[PDB]
Amino acid sequence: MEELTYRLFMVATVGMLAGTVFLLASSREVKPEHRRGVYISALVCGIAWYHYQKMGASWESGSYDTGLRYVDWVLTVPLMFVEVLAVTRKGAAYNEAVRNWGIAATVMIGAGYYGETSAAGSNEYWTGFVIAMATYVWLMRNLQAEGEGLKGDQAVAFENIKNLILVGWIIYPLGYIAPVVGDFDAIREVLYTIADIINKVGLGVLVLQMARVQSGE
Repeated sequence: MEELTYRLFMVATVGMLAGTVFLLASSREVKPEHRRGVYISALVCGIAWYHYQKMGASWESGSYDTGLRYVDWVLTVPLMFVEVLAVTRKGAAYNEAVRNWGIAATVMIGAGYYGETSAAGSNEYWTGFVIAMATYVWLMRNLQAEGEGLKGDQAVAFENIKNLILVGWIIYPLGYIAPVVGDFDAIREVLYTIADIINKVGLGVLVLQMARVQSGE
């Protein structure tokens, strides 16, 4: 399970880079005014590629830095909301949501980190959990409302974006709670790694699909 975790970091590294280059190369098949979300999606995969290389080396060396994961999340999670907003909004409405959802996502990861760097089951741990969980629910409710008014092919394409996040992100708070119910540290690293590949590359592909639909594809 220590070796497995290392192999998975290497598979994630290669998966994230594959997603980055796929999304950059596919960006040309979409019209310029719909490319923003695809570019941001590739940036998310590229940041994760860089971090998974660091997590792999950090793991190998011993003294694994559990903070690398949170540095990756605090950058990529706000950007993942932004890449969705890039295909649902434009102009002032987009900039408003980028700031508001972006700060909320940053607070969620920050509260999580506050709790993570505490003794498990401690007061600090539960404070982090509750603030992050409240912000998570607020963001998922914002995402649900973002679909209202969409029609036909864009409604279907957004439903897929929305449901990948709604279903795919549940593992993160579940992993956080795990250690209070028992000893789950090793499995949590493995599941988070698999989750990050699916969530980051998957969301980029679905945002690309939305931009394709918006481009008349």
